[PDB]
Amino acid sequence: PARLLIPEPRAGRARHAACVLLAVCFVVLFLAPIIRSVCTQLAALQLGVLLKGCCCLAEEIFHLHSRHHLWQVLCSCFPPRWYLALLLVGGSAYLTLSCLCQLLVLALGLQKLSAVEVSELTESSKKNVAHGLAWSYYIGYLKVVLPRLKECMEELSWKLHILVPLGCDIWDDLEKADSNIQYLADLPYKHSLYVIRLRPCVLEFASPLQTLCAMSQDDCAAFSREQRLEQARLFYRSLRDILGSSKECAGLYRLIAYEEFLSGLILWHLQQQQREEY
Amino acid sequence: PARLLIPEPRAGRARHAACVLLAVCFVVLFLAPIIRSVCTQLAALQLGVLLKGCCCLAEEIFHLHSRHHLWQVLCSCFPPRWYLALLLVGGSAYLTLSCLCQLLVLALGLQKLSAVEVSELTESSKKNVAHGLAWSYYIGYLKVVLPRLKECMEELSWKLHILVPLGCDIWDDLEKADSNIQYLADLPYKHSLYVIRLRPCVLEFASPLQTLCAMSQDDCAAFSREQRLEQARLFYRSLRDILGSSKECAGLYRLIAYEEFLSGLILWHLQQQQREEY
Repeated sequence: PARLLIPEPRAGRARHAACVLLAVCFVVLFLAPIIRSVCTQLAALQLGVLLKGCCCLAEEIFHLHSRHHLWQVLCSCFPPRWYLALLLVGGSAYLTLSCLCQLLVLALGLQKLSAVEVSELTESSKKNVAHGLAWSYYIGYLKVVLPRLKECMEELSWKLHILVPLGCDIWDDLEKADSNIQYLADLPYKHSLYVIRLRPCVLEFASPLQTLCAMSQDDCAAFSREQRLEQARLFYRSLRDILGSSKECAGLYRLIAYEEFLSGLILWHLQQQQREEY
Repeated sequence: PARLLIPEPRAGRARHAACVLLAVCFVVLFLAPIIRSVCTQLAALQLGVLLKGCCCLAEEIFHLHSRHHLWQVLCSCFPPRWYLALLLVGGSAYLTLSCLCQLLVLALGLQKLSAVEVSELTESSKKNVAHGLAWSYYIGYLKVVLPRLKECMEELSWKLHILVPLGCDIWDDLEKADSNIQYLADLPYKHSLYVIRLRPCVLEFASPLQTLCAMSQDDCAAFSREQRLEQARLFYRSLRDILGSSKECAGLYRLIAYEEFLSGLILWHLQQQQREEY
């Protein structure tokens, strides 16, 4: 037949190989004050973690109220091995040239990550659902529906509106959630023309958030609600970045993102589109 | 209304902040042989890249014929700044304790990546389409179709077969690509009972590979065919890992993966399932 050739997960034998190499070099060099030199060199390498944490703090200043709400900044900047660095610094002291060396290392950009590390981080994390969901929602639905919609609009004689809720409940129907929404008609693939008490609109939810609604409440695999929020924000970011560079879909859509009535937001978007027409 | 609070891409100001800190410490310490000490310390830090490359080679031994086909191993193990390390080693020499120190660093596992670096690698790469595609194909299609299929099979009086082609062409119809396939009937969401010259089967393609067929030939955004192959392999891996832990779908399916007649593979899978029934 044809035998399948798929890659497998990493067994993790580089760590044991480094351990064996360490034991061999340790026995060869073994065959009393040198451990002081070893520990001082070790603190000299570990001080770069502290300088990297300072630089990470300097970048993560701007996103306190938007991404970290103060403890979440300091918890996320340096790695959680916090008790190692200052302890080894105190063991070495009781130099500044080493700090200058670490700055020269980190500023130039010679710590390129290798291909195996990048591939390991790709195959490791399963929490990258947003990019695949955005590309599936763009290709499978939007690129076919969107060019025909202006033709359907001329046959009925605006642009499509996509709801992006960053919450959880999607099954709230638009006539059921919002009171002022009244259904009008279809366009021959559901397309529900609505009127809000008093403007007409073409409104639809974004489907794959229900996917994110199903990865949480079913709980056959592990997932959390803060992860749902982060993935929904990343999905909106990816769909915005794709459709901003959309070739044929330049003026057929307008994304509407919100969190938690509801119809006044739609009125503000319609008023902003009307003013943008002027 | 409600102002949106979405994160933005990183401006990249930590590098300039490290540069300013370097210039300040450089001016303060400035106010002739010390640069030899600096360069020797720099080679002492850069030797860990060489040891890390040796460990990466030791792990990437096992995947030559399966992932790298010999130059692709050595190109992928160490970072592409190869001319830096040996040159600085030669500039420092013309010690082994530093090698022992680097081994003690890399074996214990104190180089934890921070949260900001992990988030930067998540938001950076757009080539993680496989996990989102697999979860969309599992939730949106399989979890609803698969429990009703045995009821439809009893109403017609086996299990569903999913084709996973790792090639490119999906539009080859099963009566058109394979000659021995004959259509029989449906099951009231297309479900085409087939007979291969001479066994019956329930066969269907996997849909979202056409998504990967559309991200390549349209070419509105950049994508390559080797990336199509790697993403298809990752998609098959993710779908296999999900459906192996599928709760209700434990005996309703069998994935079939291949590359490039075609019907003999289906005969071998049916014969293996028949022998597994015995």
